[PDB]
Amino acid sequence: GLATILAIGTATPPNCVAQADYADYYFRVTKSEHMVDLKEKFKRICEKTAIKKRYLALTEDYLQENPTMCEFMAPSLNARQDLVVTGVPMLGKEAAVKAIDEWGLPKSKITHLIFCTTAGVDMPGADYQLVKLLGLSPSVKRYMLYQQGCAAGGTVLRLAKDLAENNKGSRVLIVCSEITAILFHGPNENHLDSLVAQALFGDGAAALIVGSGPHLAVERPIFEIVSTDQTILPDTEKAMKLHLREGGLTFQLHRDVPLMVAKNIENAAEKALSPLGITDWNSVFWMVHPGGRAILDQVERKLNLKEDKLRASRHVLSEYGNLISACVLFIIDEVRKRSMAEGKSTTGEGLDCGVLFGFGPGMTVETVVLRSVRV
Amino acid sequence: GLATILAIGTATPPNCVAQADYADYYFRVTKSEHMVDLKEKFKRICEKTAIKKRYLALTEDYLQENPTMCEFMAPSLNARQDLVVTGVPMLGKEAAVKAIDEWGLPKSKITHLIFCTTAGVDMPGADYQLVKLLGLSPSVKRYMLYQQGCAAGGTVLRLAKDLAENNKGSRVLIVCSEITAILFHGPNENHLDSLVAQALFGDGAAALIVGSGPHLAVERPIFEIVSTDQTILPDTEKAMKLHLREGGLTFQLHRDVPLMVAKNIENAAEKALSPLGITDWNSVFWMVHPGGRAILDQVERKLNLKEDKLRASRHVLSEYGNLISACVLFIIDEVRKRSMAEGKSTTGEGLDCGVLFGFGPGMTVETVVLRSVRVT
Ligand SMILES: CC(=O)CC(=O)SCCNC(=O)CCNC(=O)[C@H](O)C(C)(C)COP(=O)(O)OP(=O)(O)OC[C@H]1O[C@@H](n2cnc3c(N)ncnc32)[C@H](O)[C@@H]1OP(=O)(O)O
Ligand SMILES: CC(=O)CC(=O)SCCNC(=O)CCNC(=O)[C@H](O)C(C)(C)COP(=O)(O)OP(=O)(O)OC[C@H]1O[C@@H](n2cnc3c(N)ncnc32)[C@H](O)[C@@H]1OP(=O)(O)O
Repeated sequence: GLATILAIGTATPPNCVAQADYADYYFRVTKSEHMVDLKEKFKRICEKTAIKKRYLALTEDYLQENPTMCEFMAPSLNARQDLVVTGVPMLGKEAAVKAIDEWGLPKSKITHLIFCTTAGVDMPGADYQLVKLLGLSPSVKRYMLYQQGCAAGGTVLRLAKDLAENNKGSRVLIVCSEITAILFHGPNENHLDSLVAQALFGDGAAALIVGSGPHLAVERPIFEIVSTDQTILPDTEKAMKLHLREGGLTFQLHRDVPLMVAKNIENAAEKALSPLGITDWNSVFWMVHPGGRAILDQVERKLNLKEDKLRASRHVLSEYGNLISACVLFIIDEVRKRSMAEGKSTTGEGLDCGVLFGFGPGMTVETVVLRSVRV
Repeated sequence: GLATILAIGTATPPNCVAQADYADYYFRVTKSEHMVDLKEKFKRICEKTAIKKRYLALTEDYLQENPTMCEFMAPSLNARQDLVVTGVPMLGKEAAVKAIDEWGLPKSKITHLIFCTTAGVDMPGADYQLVKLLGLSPSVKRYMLYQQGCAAGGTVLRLAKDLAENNKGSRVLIVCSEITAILFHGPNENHLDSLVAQALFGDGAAALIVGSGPHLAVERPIFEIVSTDQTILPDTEKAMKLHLREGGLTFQLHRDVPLMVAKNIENAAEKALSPLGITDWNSVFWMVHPGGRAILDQVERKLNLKEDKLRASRHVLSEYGNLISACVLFIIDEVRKRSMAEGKSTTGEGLDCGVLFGFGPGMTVETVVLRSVRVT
C-alpha cells in the first residue's frame, strides 16, 4: 500500500533566544552597536517575522572563541564546520531516538536511512555518524542529502515513499537536522538580505519512521504519502542563491520571493489535487513551509484559505523559526498532535486529504499530498 | 521488471596529462623543486599507480592565477568552488547529451534525475544547473547527491533501481561528475597520504539512462540491476576521512586500505552471489572501483580471480585514473563496449551475472549485481 508515516520525533538545541531580544543579543555579540540605524532596521525585521523564539546551537562562547564568525566575510568556515559536523548528527540522533521510541519496534528493523541537512559536509557523512550514534545495522541503506535547503522536507518524503513502496518489509528512518551556525553572519549595510536572514532561521531536527504495509496491531499510521511533485518556478533563479565559501554559507535572497510563490502556488495545488477530484482548497488541510511570514500570507491569499487553515504552520514558525529542511516535518507533527488534542475525527484536522509545500533554491516547490488516518 | 541500464555516455575535460610526466609537472607548478626526496618519492608513487594519463579541468594558468591552491592549507576553497561549481554540471551535461543521444528517445521523457559528485556544493545545486543546461522538464524529480565519494557509483545505481521500479514508465537519468580540483594540494612532508592522493584521481563524468519495462522496439537493454547492498566494514573508520575546509578537501587515507578491503571482500561477494546459487567467482564478470592499483590486486588475489578478470577495471584506471563516483560507471561502459567489439555472447564478457563494487569512507562497500543481456 502507500508509504505511511508511522512515527515522528523532534529535538532542538537547549539554548533558546526570544525574538523580542534577538536584535540586542545580535548587535552586542557581533560588536556592532555602532550601527544604530541597521540595528533599528533589524528590530523592525524581527518584529515582522512572527517568530516568538528560536533554539540555537551557536552560543556566545563559541563566537567569542571564533570571532571571525562575527566579521562579515572573514574566513570562518573551519569554525563553522567544527560545530555542525558533530552538531548535526548529534541533534538528529536526539530526534531519531524519540521517533524510534514512539514507533516501538526494534531499531534492527530499520532498513534504509535518509539523512538530510543544509549545514556543513564531511566524509564519512552525517548519515554514517548517525548509524554509529544510534547503533543501526551496518548494512542499513543510506541516502546522504547535503546542502539541501528549504524544500527538502518535501524531498525526504518523496524519496522515502519510493524506498518504502519498492522494498517489501522495509522501514525507512528519515532525519532532517539543521544547525543555522553555518549561515550566521555579522551585520553589513551592503547585504541587507543577509541581515534579514539573521532573523529567519532556527535550529532543530525531525525524524520520521515510514513504511508500507503497517502491522496495525503494533504500528500506528499517522498519514499516508499519496503523491509527490517537484517543479522549478519559471524565471525565479535569482530568488535564492547560497554559496559555501571560506566565510560560511553566503546569502542572496530576493525581496520578491513571496510574490514569486504567489504567482505559482495555485498551479501546484491544482496539479496535486485535480487528480483526486478535489477543487475546493478549504476542503483539505495545509502544511506550508514558513520560509517567512509573508510567504504564508501569500499562500493563504492566493488559495483563498480561511483564517485558521495555516495555524499549524504559523505555530511552528512562532515557536521555532524557519527550521529549513526539518520545518514542514515539525508541521506534520503539530497537525497530528493538535488534531488528537482537539478530538478530531482524523489526524489531518478532521479532514481526509492535505497538501504540504516545501520552497527552496531554483525556485523549487515540492508538493506532497498526504492522506489522514481515521481515528 | 528490473531496473535496466539502457544507455551510457561519458565525457572528460580536454586537458590530458601523462602520468610519466606528472611528477615533474606537479613539483614545477607547485614550486616545490627543493623538496627533492619528496619529489623522488612522488615519482615512485606515480610509477606504482598503473595509470597512464588523466584528464584534468584544473589548468596551470588557473593555478598561477590562484596561487593559494598550491600552498599546503592556505585558504583556497573559493578558488576551488569558482572552478567546480560551473565545471561539474557542464562536464556532466556533456556526458548526459551522449547518453541521451544513444538512447534516442525524447529528453522530455526523463522523469527523474540523480546528480552525484564529490567536488563542491552550491545552492541551487548542480542538479538544477544540469536541468537548465540540458533543457529537462522543470518538473523532473531530482536527487542531489553531494560529497558522495568513491562508493557512490554503486549508490546511484541503488537509488535509480528503486525509482525506476516503483514509478511505472519512469526514466531516470543518472549523472556522476567529478573534478579533482577540489582536492589538489601542494606537497608536504607531514602529509604523505595527501601526497599519494595527488597521483590517484582524474576527472570525468558518466551518464546513464535507467528504466524498467524497456520498449524493445526502440530501447536497448545493456544490463539489468538485480540487487544492491551497502555495508560498513568493521573497524575501518580511520581508513578514510576527508574534510571540506578553508584549504579545500583534506585527506586522511590509511596505508592499509587495500588490506581492509581484502579482509572483507569475499563476504561481500558471497552475500550478493549466494542467493543466486553462485559460488564460482570466475563464472561472473567483475567491475571493481579502482581506488588504487593495490585495491584491484587485493580483490583479485582474495577472490582468486583468473588473470584477466579485472581487465576492464584496470583499463579505465590506466586511461583515466580513479574517477571517484563515476569510475565504476566508466567500467560498466568499458565492459559492454569491449564485449560487443570482441563478439561475446552477452554484454558482460559472455557471462550471465556480474558484480560491481564501490569503496568509500565509513569504510563503506556498495555491492551491485548486474545481469548481462544476450548479444543477438
Ligand atoms: C537555505 C535555503 O535553502 C534558502 C533560504 O534562504 S529560503 C529563505 C526564504 N524566506 C524568505 O525569503 C522570505 C522572507 N520574507 C518575509 O517573510 C517578510 O518579507 C519578512 C518577515 C522578511 C519582513 O516582513 P514584511 O512584511 O515583508 O516587511 P517589510 O517592512 O516589507 O520588510 C522588513 C524590512 O526588511 C526589508 N527586507 C525584506 N526582505 C528583504 C530581502 N530579501 N532583502 C533586502 N531587504 C529585505 C524591507 O525592505 C524592510 O525594511 P525597512 O523597515 O528598513 O523599510
Ligand atoms: C575521495 C574519497 O571518497 C576517498 C578516497 O580518497 S578513497 C582513495 C582510495 N585509494 C587508495 O587508498 C590507494 C590504495 N593504494 C594503492 O593502490 C597503492 O598503495 C599505490 C598505487 C598508492 C602504491 O602501490 P604500492 O604497490 O602499494 O607501493 P608501495 O611502494 O608500497 O608504495 C608507494 C609509496 O607510497 C607510500 N604510500 C602508499 N599509500 C600510503 C598512504 N595511504 N599514506 C602514506 N604513504 C603511503 C609507501 O609508503 C611507498 O613509499 P616509498 O617509496 O617512499 O617507500
